[PDB]
Amino acid sequence: SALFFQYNQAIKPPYQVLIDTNFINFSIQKKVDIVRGMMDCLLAKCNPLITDCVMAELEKLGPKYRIALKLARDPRIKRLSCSHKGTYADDCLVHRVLQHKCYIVATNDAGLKQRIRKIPGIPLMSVGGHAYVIEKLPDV
Amino acid sequence: PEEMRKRTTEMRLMRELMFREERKARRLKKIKSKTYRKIKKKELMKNRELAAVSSDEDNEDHDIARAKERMTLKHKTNSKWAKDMIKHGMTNDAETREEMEEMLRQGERLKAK
Amino acid sequence: RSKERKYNESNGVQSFEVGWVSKASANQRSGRAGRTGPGHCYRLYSSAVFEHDFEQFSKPEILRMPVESIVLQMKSMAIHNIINFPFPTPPDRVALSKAIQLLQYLGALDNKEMITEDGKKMSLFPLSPRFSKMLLVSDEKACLPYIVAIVSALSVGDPFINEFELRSKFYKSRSQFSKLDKFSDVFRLLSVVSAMDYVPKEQKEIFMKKNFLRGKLMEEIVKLRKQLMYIIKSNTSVVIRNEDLKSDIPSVIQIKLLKQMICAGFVDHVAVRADVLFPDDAKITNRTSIINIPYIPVLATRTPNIEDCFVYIHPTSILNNLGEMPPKYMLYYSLHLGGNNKTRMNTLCDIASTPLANIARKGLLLTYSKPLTGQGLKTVNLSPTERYCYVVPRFGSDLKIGWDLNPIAVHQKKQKGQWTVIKFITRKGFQTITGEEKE
RNA sequence: GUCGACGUACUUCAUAGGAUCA
RNA sequence: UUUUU
Ligand SMILES: [Zn+2]
Repeated sequence: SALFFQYNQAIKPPYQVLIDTNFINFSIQKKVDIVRGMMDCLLAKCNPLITDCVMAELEKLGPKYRIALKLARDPRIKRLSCSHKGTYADDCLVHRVLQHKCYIVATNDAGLKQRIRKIPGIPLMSVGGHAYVIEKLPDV
Repeated sequence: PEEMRKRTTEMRLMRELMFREERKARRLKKIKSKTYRKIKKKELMKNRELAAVSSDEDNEDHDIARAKERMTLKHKTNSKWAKDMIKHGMTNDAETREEMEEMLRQGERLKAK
Repeated sequence: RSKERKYNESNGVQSFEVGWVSKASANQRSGRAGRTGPGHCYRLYSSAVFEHDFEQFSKPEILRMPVESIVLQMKSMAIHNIINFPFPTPPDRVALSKAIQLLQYLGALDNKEMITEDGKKMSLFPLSPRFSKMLLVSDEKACLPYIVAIVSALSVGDPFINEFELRSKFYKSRSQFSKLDKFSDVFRLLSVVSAMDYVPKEQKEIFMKKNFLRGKLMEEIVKLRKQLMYIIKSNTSVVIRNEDLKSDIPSVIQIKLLKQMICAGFVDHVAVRADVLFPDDAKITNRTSIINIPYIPVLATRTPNIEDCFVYIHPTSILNNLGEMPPKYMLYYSLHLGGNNKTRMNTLCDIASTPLANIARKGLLLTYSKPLTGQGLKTVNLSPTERYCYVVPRFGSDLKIGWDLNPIAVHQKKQKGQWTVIKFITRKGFQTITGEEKE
């Protein structure tokens, strides 16, 4: 009901955006702030969301990625619970978007981007060049 | 005593031994031909595979390895070397294409679940 | 016409051929009439064929079948020079040579053709030299009852009825007796023989018919099991009851050991999948039937075309129904010439590489390469005379087909200038050793 | 002069790799 | 096909 052909008529500001594990790496690599970078790209308030699978995925990374773990635990970033055994974040992220059509997916993996692309009405955010880019979001 | 003489001989053999590996190790060090090093590497991977010297990776070990690969994406064509070869028509050649594909299949392995 | 078993010594292939009987044999058949009254013999061949094509006498028994048992017995007589033995018709030199070679591989004879202590020890049994060696090594971990049953079954012949000689019922009985192992014909035999032990005497006949089992052979297998257990108990220290033959299931550890004891007697009949040696010539696909997967026996005489040496799985083996790829190496009892001019091998059981090297170490069928070098593989040197290293064992005897086994960590000691392998080492044992010298 | 060298502008040849299925 | 301590 939220989808008009390929146009999602439910996703409206402020946006709820799921943070993928690799998104944080390139956000750090490009010196782009998570909260403001999304604000600049979309010109709207963004509510970043980190699920348990990505959060567990981050902790397994090791001491090298301590900064990303610290940023992931910033109080502004809300947490999303998981009711599934598997810890694979890509499978978790694909699952949630299918259930409810309100989430932006912020990621940089080519494989996960293709799977989300096949799902209709899912805006897909990525970090490239110097700042964030949003692909399938007409209100921009 | 004469046992001291036995000690010197045992040391002498050990010293003569260490030199032999040093001479052989020095000579193999200088040879850095791709074909020669490629043949040695292939034979080594067979021996380790055949003798199973390497321990089996636990599911948790594979997950950690997969996590780092997703975190970094180090084995795609966006790397400096891969991008340099691709953009300048050096990958049309067979040999440098094999190295690129070797890199890509290795990345795919770590992506497997 | 008579169906004779012809044994081709060159390739070890057994063939059954229908050919003309000898004149004496025909005369003997004609003699069956005339025992109770004047009689007639109607021959279905012309006198022209008889006078020309029929041999006067059939070839003596000695010149047609293996002589390894006889050589061992005569060597136990201290008849060292079998060639000068006054035979009625001396056996062929080639047959004698392979008999000596087979005995040497089994450890019966030393390199100078004298009887070893094992050779004397095998001659005390009523079995072929191969089957003795199986019983010889069975002492470990109470495996003796299983080896006796296996040995008796093979010594007497197969109590199984084949599909050609005869469907759901047949496979149902087969399913029950293959449960011990999915890669062994031998353990299928052991399953039946030991299963019979729990059958009460009254139901034994119903069991044999229900399972397509030849009645006569199993009864002799029972009888021959008692005689073996009698000779061993009597000569090891004797009344044996039917209770003595009752035995429980082998443990997983035992089953692996039985494969090793079985391989002890058939060290010379190990076959390797051809794709392992010559992947170009033997291209195996997932569509290829298991029955059509080529194998190469050890010590096979090399031909210009390697396909001439190929050996395929027999239709009767359980492996044809295995459903996955067959094991890397296989033990076979004998080779039969199929109707398609394809050699078929009667499998015994699968053997892994490292155990196979262990057993062949005591035989003349294993040689060691030079120490390996590289990451992980490093020749640890305790002293000028002893070291720890990885070597590649070569299996098989350069005119034959030998192949290299997986590398195995060994302990070597320098003896009279030559490095001699003392003992094998596990991967953990070598790794701890590499650590110890570092500390 | 179907001339040599250089400069300039273009054309062209070297791309498939793994898994499954028949 | 036979057959053996
Ligand atoms: Zn989840």
